[PDB]
Amino acid sequence: WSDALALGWPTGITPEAKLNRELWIGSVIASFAVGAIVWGLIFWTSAFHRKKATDTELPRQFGYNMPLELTLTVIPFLIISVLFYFTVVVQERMMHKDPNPEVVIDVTAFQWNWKFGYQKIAFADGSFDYDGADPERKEAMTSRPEGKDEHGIEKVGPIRGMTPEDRTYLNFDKIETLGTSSEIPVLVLPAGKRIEFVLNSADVIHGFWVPEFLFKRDVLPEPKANNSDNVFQVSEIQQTGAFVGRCTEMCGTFHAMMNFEVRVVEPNDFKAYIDQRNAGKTNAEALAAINQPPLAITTEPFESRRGELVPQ
Amino acid sequence: MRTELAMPGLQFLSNEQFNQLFTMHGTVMLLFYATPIVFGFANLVLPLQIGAPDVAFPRLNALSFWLFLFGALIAIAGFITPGGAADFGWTAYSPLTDAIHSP
Amino acid sequence: CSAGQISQTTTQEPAVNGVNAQAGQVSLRNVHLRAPQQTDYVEPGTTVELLFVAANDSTESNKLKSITSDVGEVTLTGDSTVPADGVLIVGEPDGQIQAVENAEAADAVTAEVELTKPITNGLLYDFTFTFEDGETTVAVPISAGEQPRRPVPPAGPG
Amino acid sequence: GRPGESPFVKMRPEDIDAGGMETVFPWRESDGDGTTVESEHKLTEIAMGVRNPVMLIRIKPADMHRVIKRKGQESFNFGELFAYTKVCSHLGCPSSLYEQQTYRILCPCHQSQFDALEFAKPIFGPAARALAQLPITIDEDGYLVANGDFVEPVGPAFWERKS
Amino acid sequence: QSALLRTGKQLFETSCVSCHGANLQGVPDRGPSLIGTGEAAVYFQVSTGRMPAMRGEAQAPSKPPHFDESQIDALGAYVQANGGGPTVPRDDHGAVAQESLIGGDVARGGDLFRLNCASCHNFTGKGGALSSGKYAPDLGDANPAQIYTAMLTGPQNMPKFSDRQLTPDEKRDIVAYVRESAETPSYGGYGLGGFGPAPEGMAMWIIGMVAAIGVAMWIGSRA
Amino acid sequence: MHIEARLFEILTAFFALAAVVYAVLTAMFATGGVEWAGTTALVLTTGLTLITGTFFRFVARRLDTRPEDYEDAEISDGAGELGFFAPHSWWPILISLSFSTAAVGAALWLPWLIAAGVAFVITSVCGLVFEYYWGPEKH
Amino acid sequence: WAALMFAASIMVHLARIFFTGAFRRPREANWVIGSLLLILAMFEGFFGYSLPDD
Amino acid sequence: MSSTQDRSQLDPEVERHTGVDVEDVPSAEWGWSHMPIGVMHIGGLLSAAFLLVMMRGNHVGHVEDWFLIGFAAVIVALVGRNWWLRRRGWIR
Amino acid sequence: LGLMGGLLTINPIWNLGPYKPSQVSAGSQPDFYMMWTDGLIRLWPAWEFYPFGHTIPQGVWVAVGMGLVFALLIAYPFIEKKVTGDDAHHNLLQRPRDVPVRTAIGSMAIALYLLLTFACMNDIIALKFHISLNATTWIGRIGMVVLPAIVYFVAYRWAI
Ligand SMILES: CCCCCCCCCCCCCCCC(=O)O[C@H](COC(=O)CCCCCCC[C@@H](C)CCCCCCCCC)COP(=O)(O)O[C@H]1[C@H](O)[C@H](O)[C@H](O)[C@@H](O)[C@@H]1O
Ligand SMILES: CCCCCCCCCCCCCCCC(=O)O[C@H](COC(=O)CCCCCCC[C@@H](C)CCCCCCCCC)COP(=O)(O)O[C@H]1[C@H](O)[C@H](O)[C@H](O)[C@@H](O)[C@@H]1O
Ligand SMILES: CCCCCCCC/C=C\CCCCCCCC(=O)OC[C@H](COP(=O)(O)OCCN)OC(=O)CCCCCCCCCCCCCCC
Ligand code: HEC
Ligand code: HEM
Ligand SMILES: CCCCCCCCCCCCCCCC(=O)OC[C@H](C)OC(=O)CCCCCCCC[C@@H](C)CCCCCCCC
Ligand SMILES: *C(=O)CCCCCCCCCCCCCCC
Ligand code: FES
Ligand SMILES: [Cu+2]
Ligand SMILES: [Cu+2]
Repeated sequence: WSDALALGWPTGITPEAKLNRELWIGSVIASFAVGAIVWGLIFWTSAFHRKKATDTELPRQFGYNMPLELTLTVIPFLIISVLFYFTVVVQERMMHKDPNPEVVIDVTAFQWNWKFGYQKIAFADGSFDYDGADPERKEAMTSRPEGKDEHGIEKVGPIRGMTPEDRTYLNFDKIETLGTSSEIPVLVLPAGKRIEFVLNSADVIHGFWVPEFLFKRDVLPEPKANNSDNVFQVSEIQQTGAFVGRCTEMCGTFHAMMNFEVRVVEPNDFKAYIDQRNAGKTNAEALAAINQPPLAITTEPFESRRGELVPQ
Repeated sequence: MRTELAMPGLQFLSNEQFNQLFTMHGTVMLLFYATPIVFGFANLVLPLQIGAPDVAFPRLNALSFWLFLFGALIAIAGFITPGGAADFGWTAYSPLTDAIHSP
Repeated sequence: CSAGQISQTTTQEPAVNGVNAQAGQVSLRNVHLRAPQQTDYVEPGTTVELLFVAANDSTESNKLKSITSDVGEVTLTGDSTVPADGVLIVGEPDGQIQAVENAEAADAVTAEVELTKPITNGLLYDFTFTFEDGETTVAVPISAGEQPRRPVPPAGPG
Repeated sequence: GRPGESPFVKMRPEDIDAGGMETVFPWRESDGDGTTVESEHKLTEIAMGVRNPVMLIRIKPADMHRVIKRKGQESFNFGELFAYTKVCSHLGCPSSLYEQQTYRILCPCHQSQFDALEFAKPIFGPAARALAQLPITIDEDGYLVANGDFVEPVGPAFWERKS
Repeated sequence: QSALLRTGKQLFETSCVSCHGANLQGVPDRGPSLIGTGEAAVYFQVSTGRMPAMRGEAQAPSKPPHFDESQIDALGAYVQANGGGPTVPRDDHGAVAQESLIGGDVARGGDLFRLNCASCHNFTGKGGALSSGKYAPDLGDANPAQIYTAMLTGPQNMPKFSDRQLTPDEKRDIVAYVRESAETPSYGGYGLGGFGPAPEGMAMWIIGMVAAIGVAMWIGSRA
Repeated sequence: MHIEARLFEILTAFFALAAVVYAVLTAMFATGGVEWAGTTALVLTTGLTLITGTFFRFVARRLDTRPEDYEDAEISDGAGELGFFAPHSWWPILISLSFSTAAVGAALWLPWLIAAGVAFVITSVCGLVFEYYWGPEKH
Repeated sequence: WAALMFAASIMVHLARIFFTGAFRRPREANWVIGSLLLILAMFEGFFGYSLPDD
Repeated sequence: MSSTQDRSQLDPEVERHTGVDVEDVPSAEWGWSHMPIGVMHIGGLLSAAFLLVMMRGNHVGHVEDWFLIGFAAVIVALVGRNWWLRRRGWIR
Repeated sequence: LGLMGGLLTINPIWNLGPYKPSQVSAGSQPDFYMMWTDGLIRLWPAWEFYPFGHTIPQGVWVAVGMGLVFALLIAYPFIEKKVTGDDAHHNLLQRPRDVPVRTAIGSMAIALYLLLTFACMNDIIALKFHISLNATTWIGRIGMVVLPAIVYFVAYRWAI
């Protein structure tokens, strides 16, 4: 009954998703109760037809029932206040911001595909002395001594001394699981661990959704400069396997082609995968080595052809 | 958009043609059908409902209609252009709207 | 509706002299012949080089590049099994930068052909590139990579 | 564009590259450079010839398989080189505009497009007759030379035509 | 350069692999392969901004560049190393040459422009229309390196002018003519755009004819 | 105009409260301090309603109770000379067309079509404003 | 510019006369010769702006 | 008040007794006011025929032909509606 | 005229190089008075006839069109008098509204002329106002039979 009444909510795979789904079930229960009573009122007053027995006498013509107005304007306030308290306590576990993440994934989301960096891994049980790449971050400070003019301008840069095309906010890593248009990216994560996602976008605002996480976040170009908390954590992921992930914003033409996968494997499988990726190997090769299908099983790559009726 | 979404494949629409459709469908329905028709009903009966003979500035409300009509048309005019209408959705978020994106 | 399923921009080949042969798992790009000709034909018995880039499409690999020979007896000096989700660059197209002081496997799989048949610029000559996956005729052109105009003799009015 | 001296210079197939268009003229060895007075009149005649200018197009080898050829013009092309008259078949303006990756020779005067891939048949605009195709080849030394003459009158049509 | 190649690769991987697939091979029906395009093609296209392209349409429009000169050079070097092809001109120092591309002869440049460029662009480098939604853009924004590289690599529906077809001296002359025609003030008043008949007729009908009709209405009497 | 002014006074009170609370709760408890966009928008919509309400209150104090404001007001009380309401006019459509020609000139960056649309707009606004003041032609 | 205004004013005058009916019974020959005049002006400007070989 | 009424005697010469009437065109006597409906019907039919005939041409395109078909169809529909209504006496 | 000769540039022949058959620009328009003939050339749909061993190019179509235009313009007063029946000596003009059919016909003719004039400019219209050149050509082709009818109906009703 829970699945049917959840209105197509995928049963969460992380405690945050489970709790959010429970809140959704409660909210839908309350909303359906309110809807049932109001629809009952409507279909009941629809029984107050203009009966032919009604002689030349109009109805009571009352209007203006102050006590009833007060009752029906105080009860909704209490209902929404309870909903708001539950919403606040649930939202509290939206990003606990644990200062000790077990694996940090640098999620760059560029124009019409994804890239996952594996910025840092530090298992609480004790393992994975791994880190990201501090180099490769090259600024674009246009601090030339002189511009077109002869002297005096000594222009530093448009914004904070930097040109708009800077990409210093973008952080890079040694292990990059870039997604090609013909090879859907598969971010592999260890099951049972705390996984932090540091979200960034290369070109345009867009979204990052894992329907099984019951949570999405907008990958912004420069979240820190935009006053956005791009980074967000997931306490755990119990269920293993591959879970589709969509882009949940507007990106451009190929916005529906940004589907990726999150493949939750066992911690030992993640050990083997990261070791074999540190060794020169692609994501598909590492998946095959750890004996898991290399290509995204939940979603095939979209046909790069612009449509069915195009003549190939 | 609905005919295209009936089947999983891209039967007859391209990605950007579809993107233009919900952009203009969203804006046309809101800004060229919903927001200009409240003043359509207001101009219809509001002077009647308050007992007035006409609106305060009856040449101005005439200008308002024509600004609506011609303003609406030049937004629809994106279609006749080879590129098409606006790709970005009705919301028209910032980075996707700048000259770099959707030029 | 120039943006429909059939749009000009998308269906455009690269503005390069080399032809493209997508047939087979490995895709051939910018496949041309460096055959500097001093006259109408490149006479048989002269060695001309065969440029192209073999890009692997699938990660599951087709790195064999068995023969890729046709009329001309194309030979692959420094042959290697490069294509694994990557590029095999047989030669150095004019303007190519080595990208590092050293090199891997000496020459990067340079393909050279002893013509055994006249060829001239502007004609298309069929080459059968055969990987373990399959074989494809490509109809390679002749490209003058970056050589400037050869001075034509001044004309004496008559 | 040299002002006056050696205005016309022999040409070689290698000079053009795939997706390239070059305007060429009918130069004879006797029509040497413009240094002499005898020359610079033959050369002026060549330049001012209404039906003289031709456009040499290097069809991309990838798209060479989309080429359709006219009756009696099948061997006119030299490999991937196609020489079509610039004079538009309708009212005779040059059709100088060329769109590569579309292979469309557009005429600015009245917006007529000819499909260079096929024989240069008009696929839009007022023009109804295909542009005349010049037979081309390479002589000794590889220089491009016309392999004959147009098999049809090349300018715009008139009453006494198609026979 | 090693670091230049690495920077070009990093920019490529997060900019265009969705439509010029990794390994520089083209994505079928989204973008052409960049093997053989060369550094000149990358410089022209990205600097003009056409390449961070967010639609497949009749023509990729120009736009503000998404990369600064250093990143343009990085991308160009990456593409040149992968494919190998034409290279953008550079001056003695190493920066992309701008003034060095101004050919000395302007009459020769104009003749070549009219024979080859004006065919579609204009008499003086204003824009021109093409078959189906395409158009030759105005050249007044392009800088000498951009003009030279545009000739060197036919960007889109534009004939590719090799160095053999147009010796770098001829291309320099054409660049000089383009810049001169663009930066030259209209003698005789406001050149209404650059197209004679159409802007001139509109200006007649709007400026001269409304003036004449208004003066006639002032002088005469309505009846 | 007591109720007309009091409506805007209530709106001003609410919008001032919203602006103040937003500014405080964004200066503290926000990721990057004051938002500076919502804050300014709320402050200046408070200003919008404040200007309108202040003018309405000034007018309410300046004017005696109108029949419209007066309950138990007979129709004859307000019966009289209503002012000039513009009859038929074709200047609004011309103003709209001129502004549309300026707007398309702005969209398609055509300085010449902007310049002309603006001229067009000036001409049509002049026509609309002078419509009922152009004295008889003097020959 | 005078040629352009000449053509434009001939066109406007033709509009005036046609719409006000300044051609019927009398002045019909005047309209005829005016039409000839307009055609001559058109071709005169055609030869004029064609005069400087351009 | 500063306006004088106008007296006009224009020379008249069809006598307007058949065709259009002042109730339909107030200035019927002052100028040509009636175009025979057959003229407009045949003009619309020939315009539709011309639009359809322009489909035959040297254009590889197909949206052009479809636009011609649509415009000719609406023209023919308008002409047919007008003719039918006038046949029945302007009914439905 | 002097102010415009000063302040506005007309026909910069120096910009327009010397005539050479091999050279051309994209504009290629005549002055606005011949723009309607040029637009007729552009719009007419490439209909050519080939009698026994002969050709009848599309130029004859536009030539006959111009001939018809001039013949109708010259012979309108006689056409109008034959149609209506009025040969009375008319010295008092009639307001265009007072003659709905003639003002409608004149509006239709002006609409056709404007359509042709802008068809001749479709190249620059397409270039500046971003509309595909084929779209502009076919807009002209369809309009030259649709727009005259629309303008006729609108002008007739407007006069009434
Ligand atoms: C009433 C009588 C008065 C007549 C007007 C007289 C104005 C005199 C102006 C002052 C003297 C002459 C200046 C000549 C210097 C000069 O030429 O002026 C250009 C400007 O040009 C523009 O943009 C236009 C800017 C907008 C202002 C002018 C608009 C006036 C129009 C509206 C008048 C005609 C009426 C038409 C009515 C339209 C509505 C129809 C319904 C400015 O340079 P620029 O901008 O950079 O030109 C680019 C090269 O650089 C670059 O290479 C090249 O490639 C190009 O891009 C070129 O534009
Ligand atoms: C004087 C103007 C008034 C005219 C009045 C007459 C009104 C009737 C207009 C008739 C419109 C006809 C439109 C069709 C025309 C047609 O057949 O062409 C098409 C392009 O469709 C379109 O956009 C249709 C756009 C239609 C919009 C018409 C807008 C009317 C405007 C002009 C009215 C405002 C007038 C302003 C008056 C100003 C007053 C001045 C005082 C396809 O070209 P293409 O681009 O090559 O498409 C290829 C694919 O097909 C292929 O799959 C794919 O592979 C690609 O190759 C793709 O390119
Ligand atoms: C209300 C109607 C609503 C109709 C709405 C439909 C909108 C969908 C249109 C385009 C979508 C993008 C596809 C873009 C590609 C086109 C699809 C295709 O390939 O369809 C097959 C062939 C061409 O084959 P081709 O390969 O293109 O090559 C060809 C030469 N080489 O056309 C056909 O038979 C089938 C016809 C295809 C489109 C024709 C539509 C034009 C106008 C319709 C009516 C206008 C009415 C005006 C009223 C006054
Ligand atoms: C589909 C979106 C799109 C993206 C984003 C894009 N390209 Fe392209 N690219 C194309 C298309 C389509 C063409 C051919 C048509 C054109 O250029 O207009 C092309 C062609 C090119 C060319 C010229 C090829 C030639 O033969 O002249 C270069 C150089 C190039 N791309 C490099 C890049 C670089 C570098 C980037 C990232 C900075 C990039 N592109 C991003 C689609 C794209
Ligand atoms: C009768 C109506 C006339 C019209 C419509 C007309 C029109 C024109 C036009 C548009 C030009 C082009 C000018 C240019 O491009 O700079 C021109 C050129 C010329 N006109 Fe006329 N003209 C007329 C009468 C005349 C007359 C009466 C003369 C001699 C008295 C004349 C002599 C010339 C000359 C010599 C030129 C060449 C100028 C040049 O090449 O720049 N025209 N004419
Ligand atoms: C008979 C005359 C009256 C019309 C009769 C009923 C007219 C009914 C017209 C059905 C039209 C059906 C179209 C089917 C599309 C098709 O299958 O081809 C696809 C093609 C490839 O896609 C395009 O290229 C663009 C398609 C979009 C058209 C944008 C037009 C926007 C108009 C604006 C510019 C405003 C103009 C002002 C117009 C002002 C008028 C307002 C109503
Ligand atoms: C490319 O040039 C345009 C692509 C747009 C294709 C989809 C068009 C949707 C239909 C728009 C309706 C226009 C108004 C209809 C008037 C009856
Ligand atoms: S002159 Fe070439 S199409 Fe008319
Ligand atoms: Cu997305
Ligand atoms: Cu995105």
